[PDB]
Amino acid sequence: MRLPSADVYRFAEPDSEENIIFEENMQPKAGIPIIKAGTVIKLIERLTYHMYADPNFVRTFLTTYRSFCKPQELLSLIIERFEIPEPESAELKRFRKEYIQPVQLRVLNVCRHWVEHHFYDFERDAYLLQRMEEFIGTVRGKAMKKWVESITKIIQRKKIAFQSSPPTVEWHISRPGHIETFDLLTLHPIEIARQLTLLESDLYRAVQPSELVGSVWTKEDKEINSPNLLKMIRHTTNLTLWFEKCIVETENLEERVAVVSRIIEILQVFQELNNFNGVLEVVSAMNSSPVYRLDHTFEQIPSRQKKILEEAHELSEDHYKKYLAKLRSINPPCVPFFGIYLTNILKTEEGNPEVLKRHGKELINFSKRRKVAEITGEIQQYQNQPYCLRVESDIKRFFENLNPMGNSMEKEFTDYLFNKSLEIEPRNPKPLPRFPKKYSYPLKSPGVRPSNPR
Amino acid sequence: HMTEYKLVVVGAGGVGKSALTIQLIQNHFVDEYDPTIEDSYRKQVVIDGETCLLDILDTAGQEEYSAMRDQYMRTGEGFLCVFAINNTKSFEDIHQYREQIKRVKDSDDVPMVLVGNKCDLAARTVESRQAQDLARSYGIPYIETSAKTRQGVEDAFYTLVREIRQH
Ligand SMILES: *[C@@H]1CC(=O)N(CC)C1=O
Repeated sequence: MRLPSADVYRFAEPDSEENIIFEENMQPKAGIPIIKAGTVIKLIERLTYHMYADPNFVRTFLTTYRSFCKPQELLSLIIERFEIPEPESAELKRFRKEYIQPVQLRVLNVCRHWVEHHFYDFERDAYLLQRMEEFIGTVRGKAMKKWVESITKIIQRKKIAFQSSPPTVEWHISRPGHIETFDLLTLHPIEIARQLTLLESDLYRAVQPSELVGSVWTKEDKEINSPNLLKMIRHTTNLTLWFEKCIVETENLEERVAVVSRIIEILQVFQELNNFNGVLEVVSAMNSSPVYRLDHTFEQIPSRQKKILEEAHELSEDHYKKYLAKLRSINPPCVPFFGIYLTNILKTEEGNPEVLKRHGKELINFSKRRKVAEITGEIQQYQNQPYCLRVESDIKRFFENLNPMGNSMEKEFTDYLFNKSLEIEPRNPKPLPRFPKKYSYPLKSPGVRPSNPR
Repeated sequence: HMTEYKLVVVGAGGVGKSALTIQLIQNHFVDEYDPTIEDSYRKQVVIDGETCLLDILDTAGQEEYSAMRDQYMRTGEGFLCVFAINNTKSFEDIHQYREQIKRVKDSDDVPMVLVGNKCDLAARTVESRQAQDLARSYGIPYIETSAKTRQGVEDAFYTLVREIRQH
């Protein structure tokens, strides 16, 4: 098939080792080659290829392109790709049907996927949307009309911004509506875990790939670019610190044993719910410097609860080897531990070059971007399925407003927890003091089995 | 069975600290890294004629999970406390990282190395004398490395292993 001159149409330039390179394998399900690297012209040609549609490449590209191409520049490139001149008969009719119509259709599909899945580019740059609406308004053809109309309907929707019965809400000492008595030992341990799981699942689900691609949560504008991720992490830290505070502020040994034991029961329930964020919140508190050293407390914990904690701790051993296997074997709904994804995205981005060189020419390293999009894709697979649990508004609010640090800075609060630890269980050979009881209600747990049949 | 050393990288986020371990683990002519595999954090090496396995924990990206630092730190026998030579705040953060490690390990004498990392062409703000004086106040070695050239990377890790062997 005869194409126009590269002097009048940049995308007609033939493939070479200096402008596009591939991986040895093919896309598993489609039998399409895997692009390793190329110039932006070549990536844009393959993003809107005449021979076949490439939905994986479109998805990966639109998720990661901003590291090598600005939104404004990408729009210009796809507009340029669409405006195909005919070469300088049966050859022209073939070119119209086998090159122009397929390429034009592919750029409309890119526009559609762009506005549908990455509308934040348009929210952040009103002029980008002006150029998109204008471009789309100039598209003529009965073949294109249907796709054009759909893009317009998505833009208007984006501008204007299912199960059976859940289990019964569990109550212990605090009664419904008595928020003033709510605390670690007064709320039912099953319901603490459920409401934290609901909160933590919503926080996980709100994190978008725009908060992760480019390692933006580690950069100076992290508060602007990754607000949902940072909120999720800050809640997690907050709960770990609250668990540690509950423990070290219970000076009486018997009551502290009851506190630690209740936290291990919350952990057991997190494991039942596949709330791995919750599991690791607890494990982190138990391995903290102030808690870890409380041997007199851990000696009195029932053997079964010691074993529950040990198994949870083992999930993190050997660079999360057991956690990673268990998450692969799960079974949504679940709340994954986000930190592993963060480390994998950062090390993928920092550990691989942005550009590859071939015959003295710079090619965008697309495989690096593919690896990041695979991680973000794995995050997204766990964000679709909700939990079949009822929200309890007051318990929810109690966990949202927890603030164990108060007005203190991190070091100050952390030193205070450690000094409380040394006070309640002095460093050997100092004798173990006794302390008065602080809880006027019973310490006995109701256990982690529901109270009524579902 | 050859000796295995569990090393932990600690330091401020946002300043390219991950380059230290990545450069160590990747073959010197392989500009490539996949953190999602076991080989990504383990390396068999020979130090002073004795073959050993280095297991390196670098949680770069997880700095906001500040209540998980003790958990991660307690897995290590030896520590690389890393700062960026172009970021004074990262250097000023070292003191509290070292205090946490000592508290976690319950020891005033933990095998540790101070590492100053040069990872871009931004101006140096931490002079080698400032870092040498800090390392001497703690009684630990100071190693400077480059992310661009791999200079000092091996020396940083091998020095830590010598600190563990001589503990
Ligand atoms: C070296 C120092 C710095 O701030 N960076 C960016 C993350 C480096 O790579």
